[PDB]
Amino acid sequence: DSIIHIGAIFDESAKKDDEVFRTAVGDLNQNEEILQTEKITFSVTFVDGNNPFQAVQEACELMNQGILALVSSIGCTSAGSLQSLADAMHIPHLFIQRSTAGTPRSGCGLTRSNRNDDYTLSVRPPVYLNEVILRVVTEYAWQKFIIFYDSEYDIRGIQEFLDKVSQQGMDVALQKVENNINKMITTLFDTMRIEELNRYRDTLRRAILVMNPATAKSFISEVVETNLVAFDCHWIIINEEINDVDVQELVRRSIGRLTIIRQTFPVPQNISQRCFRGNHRISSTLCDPKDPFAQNMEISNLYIYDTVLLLANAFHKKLQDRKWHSMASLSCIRKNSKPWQGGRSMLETIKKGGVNGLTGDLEFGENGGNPNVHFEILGTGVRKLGCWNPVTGLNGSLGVVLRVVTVLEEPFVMVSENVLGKPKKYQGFSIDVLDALSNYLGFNYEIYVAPDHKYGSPQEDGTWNGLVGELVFKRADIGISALTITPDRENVVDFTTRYMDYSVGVLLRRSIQSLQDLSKQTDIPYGTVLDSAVYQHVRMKGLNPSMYSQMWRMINNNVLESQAGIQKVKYGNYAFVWDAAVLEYVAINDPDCSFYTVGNTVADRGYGIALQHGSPYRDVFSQRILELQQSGDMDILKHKWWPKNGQC
Amino acid sequence: DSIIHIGAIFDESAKKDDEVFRTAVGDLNQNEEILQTEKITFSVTFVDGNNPFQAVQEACELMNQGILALVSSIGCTSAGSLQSLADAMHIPHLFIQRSTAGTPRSGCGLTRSNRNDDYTLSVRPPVYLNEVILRVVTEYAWQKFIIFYDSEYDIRGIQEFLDKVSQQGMDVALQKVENNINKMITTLFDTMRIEELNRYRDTLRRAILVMNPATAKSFISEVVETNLVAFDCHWIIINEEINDVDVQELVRRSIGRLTIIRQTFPVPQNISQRCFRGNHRISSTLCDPKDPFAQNMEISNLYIYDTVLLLANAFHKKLQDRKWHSMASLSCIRKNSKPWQGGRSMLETIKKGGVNGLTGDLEFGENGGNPNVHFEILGTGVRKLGCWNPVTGLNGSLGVVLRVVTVLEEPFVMVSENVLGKPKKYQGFSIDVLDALSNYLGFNYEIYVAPDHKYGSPQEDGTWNGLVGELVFKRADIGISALTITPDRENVVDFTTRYMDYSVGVLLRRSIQSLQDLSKQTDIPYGTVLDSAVYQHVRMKGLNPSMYSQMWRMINNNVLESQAGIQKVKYGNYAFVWDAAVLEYVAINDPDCSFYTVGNTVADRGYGIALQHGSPYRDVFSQRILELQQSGDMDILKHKWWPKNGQC
Repeated sequence: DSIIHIGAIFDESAKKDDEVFRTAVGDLNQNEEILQTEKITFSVTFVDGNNPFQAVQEACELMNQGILALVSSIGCTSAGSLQSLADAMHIPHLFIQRSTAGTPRSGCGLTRSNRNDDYTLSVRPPVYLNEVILRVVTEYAWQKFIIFYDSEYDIRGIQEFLDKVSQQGMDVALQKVENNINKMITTLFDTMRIEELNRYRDTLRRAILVMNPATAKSFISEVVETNLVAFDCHWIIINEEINDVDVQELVRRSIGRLTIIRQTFPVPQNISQRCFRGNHRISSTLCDPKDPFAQNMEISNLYIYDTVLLLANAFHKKLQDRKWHSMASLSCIRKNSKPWQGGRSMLETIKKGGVNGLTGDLEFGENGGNPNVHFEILGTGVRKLGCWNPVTGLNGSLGVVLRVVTVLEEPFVMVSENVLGKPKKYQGFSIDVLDALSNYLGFNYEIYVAPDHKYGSPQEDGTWNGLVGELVFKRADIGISALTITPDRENVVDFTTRYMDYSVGVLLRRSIQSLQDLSKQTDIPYGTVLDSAVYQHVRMKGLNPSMYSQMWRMINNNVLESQAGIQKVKYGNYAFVWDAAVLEYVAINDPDCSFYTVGNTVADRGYGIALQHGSPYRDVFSQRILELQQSGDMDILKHKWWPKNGQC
Repeated sequence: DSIIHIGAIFDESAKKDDEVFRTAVGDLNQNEEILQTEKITFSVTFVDGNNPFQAVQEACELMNQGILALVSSIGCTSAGSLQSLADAMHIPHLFIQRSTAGTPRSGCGLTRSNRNDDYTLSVRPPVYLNEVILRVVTEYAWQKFIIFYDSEYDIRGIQEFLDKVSQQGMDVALQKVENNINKMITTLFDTMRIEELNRYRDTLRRAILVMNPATAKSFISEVVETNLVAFDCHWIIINEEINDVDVQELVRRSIGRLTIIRQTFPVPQNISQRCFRGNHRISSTLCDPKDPFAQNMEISNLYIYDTVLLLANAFHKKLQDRKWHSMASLSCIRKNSKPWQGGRSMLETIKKGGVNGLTGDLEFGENGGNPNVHFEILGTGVRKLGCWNPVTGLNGSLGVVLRVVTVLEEPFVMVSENVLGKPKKYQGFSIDVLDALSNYLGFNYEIYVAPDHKYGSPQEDGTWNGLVGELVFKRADIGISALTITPDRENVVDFTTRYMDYSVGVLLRRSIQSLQDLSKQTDIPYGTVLDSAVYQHVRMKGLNPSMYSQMWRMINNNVLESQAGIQKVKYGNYAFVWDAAVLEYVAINDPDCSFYTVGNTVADRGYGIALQHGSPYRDVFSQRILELQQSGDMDILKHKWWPKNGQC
């Protein structure tokens, strides 16, 4: 004989809320401490969340069955109808808001009729998206950015945030991400001229993604493939429901800096205390983070569980104090439709209840809404940067001299000053990268050139020469130059991150437009320094498995050493293969502007900073090189010596 | 015996929809051509638009009464419940959307369950606000603007427009106008620094008001009083329901350029054809634009009228073809709830109906929505600039030599060049205003100075001297100088618009901060040119009814003529009263930067352009002077000679 019967109305896509609803029911019927001798029965109905009248009709049939409370897991479309019906029939309505397809939640904005008592309790906490996103952009001190939302977001969710940022003078644009992304980026190309397009690419340097993880994944991958974003972009993704499978896929798909903000549930750490809240035992499928279901649980599943646990404890108190109110068979829209007599007392019991659950500590304020909410902050691998909750706000914030061996190369390392009676000064891109590390890390340095001016080749003795050899023999601490990171060099010295990509380019005389064009004509013969790295590099590619075979066939007579190639293209018919960045500087700073550079191969290797093997600074230097890249300052220093302004 | 019974559900603030509903009922019962022998009865219910369950419950009681169709005049809050209920009971639902407090309409975004037939007909046309506002900003070629909406607008109404403008690279900010405006502008002052504030004032030069006329009136008056906007601002107000009383109050309260876009109803012009649509006679209170009620009719009142007229014609056809379907007593949420058998045929009849009404031609498309909508475009007095409708789109778009007499005055009219063997050239602010008129109007001119260098004083003979006298004797056509518009001069010559305000200022030597400070101390004695205009002007104010009395008491010994005042302040203790704009130029272009100017009285009179009495160009010249003011180009020319950059 059942005296406890609860109601459930579910949107059709809430199958997981039903499964956890039933399992929470079974778990409480096994708990002998709560409702020791009385069983809980239920009536579950699935309805179309887009039909508020269907939701009412099926809710009345549950009330006609006779229930103590109505739990609904449905969207804001039918929440207005279920909130006002509950007030009319005096049935406690534990409302769990579901967003469509995992999109970010927006407050229902219900402006519900306050003439009558509010019989609806919002189990889920308030949507603080505008508050959290405001703290993040204030910490990062953003001033111009664009906010993306998918086709399912309710932008009134940011109607306060758009006012706060407009009070603070920020250039904030919005933009819906269509359900057809490939067409959308393709569409942008037609509307905007080439001159206009750069502003969009520049704006996307700081963007905020308010969208479900699915569109977050596709939209990040789509822009990266179309190279609208670069290694300096900083995107913020915020959504309440973003599981770890999405986090790894977002980080794997994205370049640059990415900040993720999602809701977290403060739950015990111990393995024993993970499936126990006091003496209550939880089914392993929901509390064990090593079970596949628990990892695939929706956030709504957690609040469905803690709802039933709170209902049982609200029922347990009412029986103990002997103030119980039996269910009634209520009728809607009848001549004698009468409210549930015991609704008002049942409501006051539930509203003052509190439980420990999967969501954490569930409780209700005086307004009838759950006040507990916690967001974690992730950042790029990926790691936790801090916490946020609406009570504590934001938590977790978001010179020794070293021997430097160089090799002269314009514009990386050059002699800027050499006046009789003064110490030798240097300048260049490699020097500027060294100064930024010296300026931030707070180390000083003394720079000397390799005795033979060589980058370094392995000798038969087993001792390296050139710049690398100096670091082998501990004659220097750091090696700064146009040094490409090679496997051989990594064996003897330890490298940091690449601070720029090294490509093989060709110098032409004022018709060729690429190495491909270069590798198929014979009007202009071409070569590169004999037996040098670039000589071998074009050879090794040609020999083993479609231009490197036709490039090696030609160079293999037409070869030369050192600068002679630059002059050969100047006063002769010849295309010079060499480092593209060195050639690029040559063609830019040509006193007669007689050259242009093509090529720019896919960069197998890139420039690096070598330290003597086992250096304790490699890790920290790699950090600051990464930061200058992911902040764009490299693009400031690259423009100093490689300006595309138009001198030539 | 009644066989025609219709239903009505109204939001409580739809009293005017009920009154016109009943009067439309009486008007059709008098029409002997339509429903010749059968009367129409009705059941009207007023409900809270914020309670969708109350709307259903009271709708079921109307269906239980037995009705052929349900007309509802309510907001989108309860429209979802009434659209799906109608589909379930097969009751044709003529839905009229009401916005809250006259705020701009937004589409209900209902994503209504399409599994079943849609028994709801939207009597009101679709919301084309994003389309109309996009055409207006494209015509005006705006590139940076801010969009204001009141607390009642549903910004998803502009979710497409924000994407189109972001595709087009425009700097578009949004900003809700709080219901407390005085606090809001006061609040802005605290948040933003003085340097930041100018950007907001500069952005408001082009703003769009998407709000009800009430907040439009207060918000325009509030910014003008706080001088956040100036004579060059261009604001666009768009709303579907903006009656003429609002239009005149908006124009009276606003400065600058104002464009108003509102819905218009193409109705016959003739007095006879205003209250007749074929043989149908309309009550005078609704069709007569000279009746006070008809002028105070809501837009929803017009669609309530044409709804009943369409229902009667839909009923008239069904009786004539002998296909009628009698009403049924239907029950909601019952064991045997059954749909109205005759609903499907009644729906198809209504959907293919068409009537001439107050709204114009009412008809329905295949989607079940009214396709007819027309917007008019007003602009500043106020006049109609064009029309817009979604089918035709936008309609209505949005050198003889003259003798010029001048008077030398820096920096208005100055000799720029006077080299032996060349004609005399001139420069200055007054000249630049003349060149802009000569450049646009396409007239040429020859400039000569008044023989005596005088602006002009009335002689005893009755013949003016100076610059005015030349225009009296038709010796010149236009008078360009630092000429203030005086009543005496208006008597003999005709003036155009003021192209700048003339104020009385004081020159000080590097402590006084205003004429008020100036008019209360005696440490520094002060005067202005004897018996000149400024001498009299300070006198006349002092004599009749609090500083002009203390100013006249002092100057009344300390007076001087021409430049002597400037030198007196330079090499002596003395404050010089004179034209503030002439003094301002003097203090700016001081070779030793020894002066500053205070004062800037309220300008009773301002500079003007005089023409010989009865000139046919005064009107057109006044136009181009107005345009340069209301476009800001005067602020470009004023800065040429009065730059606040900081030379001194």
